[PDB]
Amino acid sequence: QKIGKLTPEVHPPMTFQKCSEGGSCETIQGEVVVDANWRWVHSAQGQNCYTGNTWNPTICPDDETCAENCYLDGANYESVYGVTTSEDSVRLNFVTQSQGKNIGSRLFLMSNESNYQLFHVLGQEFTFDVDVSNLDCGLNGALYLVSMDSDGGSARFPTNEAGAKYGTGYCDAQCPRDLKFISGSANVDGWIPSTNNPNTGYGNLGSCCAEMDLWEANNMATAVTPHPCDTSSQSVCKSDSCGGAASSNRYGGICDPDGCDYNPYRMGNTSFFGPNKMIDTNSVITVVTQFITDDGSSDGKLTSIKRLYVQDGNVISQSVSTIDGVEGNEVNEEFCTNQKKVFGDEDSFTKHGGLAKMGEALKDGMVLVLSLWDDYQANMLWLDSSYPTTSSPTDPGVARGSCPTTSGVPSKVEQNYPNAYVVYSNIKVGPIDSTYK
Ligand SMILES: *[C@@H]1O[C@H](CO)[C@@H](O)[C@H](O)[C@H]1NC(C)=O
Repeated sequence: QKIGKLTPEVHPPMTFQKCSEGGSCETIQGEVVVDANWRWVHSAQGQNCYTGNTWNPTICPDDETCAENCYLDGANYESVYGVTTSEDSVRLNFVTQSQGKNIGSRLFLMSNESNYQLFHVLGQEFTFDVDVSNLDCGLNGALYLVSMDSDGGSARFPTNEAGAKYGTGYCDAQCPRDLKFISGSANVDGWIPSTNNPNTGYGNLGSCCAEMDLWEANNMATAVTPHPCDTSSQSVCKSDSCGGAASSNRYGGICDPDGCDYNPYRMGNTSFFGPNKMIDTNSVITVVTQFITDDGSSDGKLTSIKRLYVQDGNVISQSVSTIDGVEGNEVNEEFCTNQKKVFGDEDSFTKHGGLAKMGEALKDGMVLVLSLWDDYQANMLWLDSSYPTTSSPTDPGVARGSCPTTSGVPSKVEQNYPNAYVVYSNIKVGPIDSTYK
């Protein structure tokens, strides 16, 4: 993609920490940018190349014809995207009405005005605060990590003039093919619109990389879920060999679309997480995620992922599983293989290399992604309700949270909770036990 400057591209700033020593963690001046797929992509003078769920064929009859003609512009962060930042905090609003309707956002955390901050968390801990008290069911405030190129994949593909500064180069473990630009190219060929999402279609190119979902949550539920791939770093896949949750053939690619997920509710403890629960979603939460390596080293093999929360002067560790026979409260090889078995779920995790392969991704730095969105594909029922709905709520793995099966319908959540928002803050990356104090 080429760059247009009808509106200047000004990143909202946000500080985070690196705890090199203990221990009074020291600041760093980051800045956040929005995924380019949320941006306006217009001709020279001056119409849209892409509208809703499709490309304009007079401007874009193919990848290069399209890419030659199309420009990516600045984002009005507060006005159109409901995105604002202050000190060490960032706010994402669900529905924003300007002169046009926007829904959610996906943001990336930079060091500079040209580079995504890479986080090397292996043998470390990543810690953050978050406010999910304003979210509700059918909504997902995700904070996660993906093996994106630090420069947005501008070096590796010459046709990408925009780079990280304009939020380019996204990938995750779904090998999404709804991205407008992938590996420099415009993703025009074989475009089909999605059957029920008006903001999305699917092209021949998908964008694959390892993804560690530290946090996918609303006030009714949460889940931490590593997704390894065969090729960890950015890779292009083609057509349905991309796999991903977004197709029928989700297990047909190089990435794990399902993950080894830990949902406190799904592992049987339904009093642990919710409004007025042990972990109170009406109050701010500190969430701690430690990545234990083979020999306690930032270059060792990843053996387990641990979860502590800090709320009201209580370091509370992750609720223990209560399902026979899935013991413990931490995602490790033992846990994941058992989890997948007792729940009759396809163990794509182990097939795509389990924790060892995730370790490889984390070893190379990863890019932090902050997002808010609703779910045309599955109505967020897999996060916060009974799933699949056909199944029995009493069968193990089925119940993920309290929400009714009738929740999560995109346009019903957009009418009921358009003003929902998530606030992430207080980001820190330092040695184990050296962030939460
Ligand atoms: C749920 O988890 C909390 C906090 O770990 C624990 O104190 C409580 O006893 C657990 N209860 C059940 C039923 O699992």
